[PDB]
Amino acid sequence: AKHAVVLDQDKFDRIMKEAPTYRYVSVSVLVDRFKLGGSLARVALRHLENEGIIKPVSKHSKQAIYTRAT
Amino acid sequence: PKKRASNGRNKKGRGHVKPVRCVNCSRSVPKDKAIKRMAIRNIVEAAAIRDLSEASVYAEYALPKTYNKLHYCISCAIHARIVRVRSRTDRRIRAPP
Amino acid sequence: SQVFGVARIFASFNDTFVHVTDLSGRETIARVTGGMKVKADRDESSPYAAMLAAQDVAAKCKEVGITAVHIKIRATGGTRSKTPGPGGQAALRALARSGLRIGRIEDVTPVPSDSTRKKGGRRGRRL
Amino acid sequence: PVTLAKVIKVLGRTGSRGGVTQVRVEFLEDTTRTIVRNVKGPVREGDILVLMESEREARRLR
Amino acid sequence: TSHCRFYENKYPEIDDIVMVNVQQIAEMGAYVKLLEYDNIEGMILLSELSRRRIRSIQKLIRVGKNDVAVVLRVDKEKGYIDLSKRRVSSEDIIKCEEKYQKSKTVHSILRYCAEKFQIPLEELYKTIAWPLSRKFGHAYEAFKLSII
Amino acid sequence: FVPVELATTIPVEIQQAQQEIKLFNKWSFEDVEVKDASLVDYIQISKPIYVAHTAGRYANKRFRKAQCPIVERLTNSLMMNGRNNGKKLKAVRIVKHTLEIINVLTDQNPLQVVVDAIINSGPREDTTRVGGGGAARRQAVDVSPLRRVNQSIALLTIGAREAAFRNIKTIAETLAEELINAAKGSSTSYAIKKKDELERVAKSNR
RNA sequence: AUCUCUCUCUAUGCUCUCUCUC
Ligand SMILES: [Mg+2]
Ligand SMILES: [Mg+2]
Ligand SMILES: [Mg+2]
Ligand SMILES: [Zn+2]
Repeated sequence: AKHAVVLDQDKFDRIMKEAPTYRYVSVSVLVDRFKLGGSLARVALRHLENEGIIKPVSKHSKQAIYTRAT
Repeated sequence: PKKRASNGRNKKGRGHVKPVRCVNCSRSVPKDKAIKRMAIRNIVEAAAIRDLSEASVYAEYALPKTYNKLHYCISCAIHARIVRVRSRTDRRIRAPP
Repeated sequence: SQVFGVARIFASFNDTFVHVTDLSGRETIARVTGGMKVKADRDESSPYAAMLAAQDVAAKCKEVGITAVHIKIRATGGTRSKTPGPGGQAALRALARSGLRIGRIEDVTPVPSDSTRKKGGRRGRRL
Repeated sequence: PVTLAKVIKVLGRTGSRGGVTQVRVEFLEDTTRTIVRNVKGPVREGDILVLMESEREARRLR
Repeated sequence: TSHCRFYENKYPEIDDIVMVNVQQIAEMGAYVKLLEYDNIEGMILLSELSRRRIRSIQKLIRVGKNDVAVVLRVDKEKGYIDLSKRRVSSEDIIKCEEKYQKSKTVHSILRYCAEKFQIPLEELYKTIAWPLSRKFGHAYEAFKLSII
Repeated sequence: FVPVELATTIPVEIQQAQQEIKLFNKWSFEDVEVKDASLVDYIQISKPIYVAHTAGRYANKRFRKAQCPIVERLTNSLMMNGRNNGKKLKAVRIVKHTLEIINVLTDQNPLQVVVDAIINSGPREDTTRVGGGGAARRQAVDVSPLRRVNQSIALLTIGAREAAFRNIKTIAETLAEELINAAKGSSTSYAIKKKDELERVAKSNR
């Protein structure tokens, strides 16, 4: 990945609007669909999960299993 | 020593007879050393008859058979082929088995 | 009731022919040479290739008019082999199971009344 | 094109390397045919065997 | 990422002459990259690699090197190439080589521009190489004509 | 459903009809749809194992290998290549994750999807180095069911392995994706492609 | 009367020798 380890405002907005429609949400997924690549993606995911937005399925760390609200 | 009392094969009260060319090696071999297995085989396979019976014009016509006298000469009578090698003890048996 | 053809299988030790002729034999329907179907020269005497060729011939012929077939078989001879090689039986099977009716199979191998000196040269071919 | 035939009896095991089984295949669509087939791997009696090959058959493996 | 096929359409045709750079040997033959058509993976099944029995595999074919080839089986749905080396006729070989060279030259032309300005590669391919090909046959011929 | 009163603390899920119906760690071991005719006792299903981790004897008879749960077999296959020889717990975890991914993406019971993938990857026609003098001659041999299944499983695992070798994608997700591809939709997965290539090769030979 | 049917290169090599007592 060509850097892309920034919690940029535009990037955040994109994430907000692209995490729905798609059923599966993960760090790997984010990396694939070109936004954040690596460590700060996890942080972003965490801060999307305060109340609602994306619902958890995983009860496990390292691999994240998350589905948007239907 | 002589391996056989028949030395070669069959040439007794005869001598210096007529040659045959072989099946696979096609070589000049006397019509005694020749080795003649003689193949009787129906034109199709043993499992490829029922199907033929099912799909034909002439119902219950039976089979034609090929009658091919082989001249499989001593040399190329053996690869994984017939006649093998017999024990110097049990070589005096002229029976078809 | 049925339209009769003549198959004339030339499945010599190397290459197959399923040269389907008339009844006098002067006019050919379809031939499709056995070694044409597979462009691997190892697979020319192979039964599979022969089978494929037979199937092709059936497609040409059964779906045009001719329903019944007399089958002549010859795998060369005279000086060559005088014996049915690999590919004739397979071809026959294919003909049977494609759907064509059989009008008496027969073998017309050229068998001499002693012929010319064949190839090899006394000591013969050496494997 | 798709075909499938049940196995019933094994005609031994043949191959230079070995392992490859010679089987007698019976078709569950019309039981009139019992063909000699080449099968790679562990195979018993009464098993459904899918066949991409329709009609081609071989016995010995050399 | 840099990609896109050498010719006009996405997928190769039956009996198309190609040149194959050898990647790695497995079981069927080799998962080669066709240098006359994109970089789509295909294989030469062990029967049609050479005319005669040559015993050695890493002297007549060689990993990393290019081989004069022809496409046998193509499936216009996802991506499979059943390939041959043997079915290429005497002569013919020279022609194939020439074609390969031409293709290489074409490829060389289309990258400098990209480097100078990024922008989508597919678009570039569309606006430089394809219409000419459609008009005639090959892009190198068109280039030659232009030069003349 | 029906809370059982104990002095020890037991979770609600356990109390609920998981005592009544014994299917998986909260997944359907029912449905039961094999697309090909029969194929049972070669792809196991039926026996509703809770977690794909059973220590038994599945090499000590000819066909007894079949009575392994398919998920368990998958886990075992995943357990491969140096860094991961042994450590079946990890494999189990990965399988669970894969299942979760499947559930998330294109819904359905994941087990059925897995089964479909197993069916649609594996080859009908295969090649053996028969020889013809030791040279490059390979007669087309049709494959036995159990063996075919095993091969398919192996190739699935191989695909995942290939994907994971230096990538952001954690093994499980990738595996799930490839499984889905194999089942039906795109058929751009590695394993399926390989199988198809093999089949093609077999077809061009005899 | 039941066979079934397989396959090719591969050159050479110099360092001894052994009995008893009836
Ligand atoms: Mg006298
Ligand atoms: Mg000559
Ligand atoms: Mg000469
Ligand atoms: Zn002879």
